[PDB]
Amino acid sequence: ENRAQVAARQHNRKIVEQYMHTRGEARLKRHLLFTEDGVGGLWTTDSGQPIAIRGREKLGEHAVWSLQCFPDWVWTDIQIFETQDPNWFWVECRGEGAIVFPGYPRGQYRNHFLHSFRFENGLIKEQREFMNPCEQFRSLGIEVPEVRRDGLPS
Amino acid sequence: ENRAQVAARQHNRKIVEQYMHTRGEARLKRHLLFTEDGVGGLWTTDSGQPIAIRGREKLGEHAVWSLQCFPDWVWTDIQIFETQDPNWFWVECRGEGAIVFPGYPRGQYRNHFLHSFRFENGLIKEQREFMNPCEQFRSLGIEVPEVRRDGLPS
Ligand SMILES: O=C(c1ccc(OCCN2CCCCC2)cc1)c1c(-c2ccc(O)cc2)sc2cc(O)ccc12
Ligand SMILES: O=C(c1ccc(OCCN2CCCCC2)cc1)c1c(-c2ccc(O)cc2)sc2cc(O)ccc12
Repeated sequence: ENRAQVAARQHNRKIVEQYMHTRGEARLKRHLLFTEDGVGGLWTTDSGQPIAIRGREKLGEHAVWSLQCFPDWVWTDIQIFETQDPNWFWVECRGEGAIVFPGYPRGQYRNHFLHSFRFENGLIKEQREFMNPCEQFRSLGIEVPEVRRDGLPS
Repeated sequence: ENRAQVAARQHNRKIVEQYMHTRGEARLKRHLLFTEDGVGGLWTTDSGQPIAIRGREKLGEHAVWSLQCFPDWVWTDIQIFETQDPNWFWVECRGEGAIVFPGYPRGQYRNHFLHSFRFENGLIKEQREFMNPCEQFRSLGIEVPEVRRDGLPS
């Protein structure tokens, strides 16, 4: 059992590293790192509900959209965390690039991210990214509300 | 080396468990889980800058404010992740409780959280919590902006 777990963790880490380093046109093939029913998405949005992209066909379509709306995106400062579950990794990183959203001015978007990767049979079954949406609001020119801090100790 | 790493990870895990289960008046003593120069705080805020509380004395003072502002806070759905670093843990969980911020109506706040715990010599050197601030805005009656999604594939 231990040999199987160690083997799974070392392979899975290679997939996480490949995912994090996928840039440019190679993003069009990143759905091949997922299971056929694999899910990937953004868990932190304005609405409070995740934007989850389900299955390889939809994952490949999102990649096409992502090459237009995040054309030069890169992950930086990547720190990969293995866990006690050989099939579950976390990654802390930053991301940055142009943001080209329909109906908004072209901007520059930078944020801090956490990613969760869960594996099944050597491929990603579930990828989730978590960030602070206020920074994406700022990149799009959307006003961010401010919590009033006068009564809070500082 | 392996003996020392295994011992560190087992002890540190117990501290993470104790931290996550601390509620009520026991919150007043939770700063004793930190190093004298330990830091804890919220890394995801409206301003984009962390709210970091530095040093055991200030951590103890924030606990007094925390018991006023979040009088019945509970962490739920706790999943603790050990990592390859025996001194670094991540936690995925939910949190809920009344929110009683100065000058806002009393609310009920629920959110999903990620926590990072870094240890030094048996105590927490750095705790950081990450969430979606839009859910805290909702709990305070603050309007959340909406990204227009008409041009995005759905
Ligand atoms: O910026 C995004 C977004 C960014 C990345 C996403 O997923 C990243 C993970 N990735 C998805 C498939 C490929 C591999 C994993 C999802 C939404 C937002 C949106 C989006 C983008 C494209 C699309 O077709 C539908 C909705 S909508 C939105 C609202 C917000 O408040 C914040 C971000 C957003
Ligand atoms: O909700 C918080 C907040 C909550 C928890 C925080 O820290 C958590 C860690 N802390 C130290 C270690 C032990 C546990 C408490 C910090 C800010 C926000 C604020 C706060 C609360 C109390 C205070 O005295 C000063 C500022 S201000 C603010 C603005 C936002 O956009 C979001 C949250 C907030």
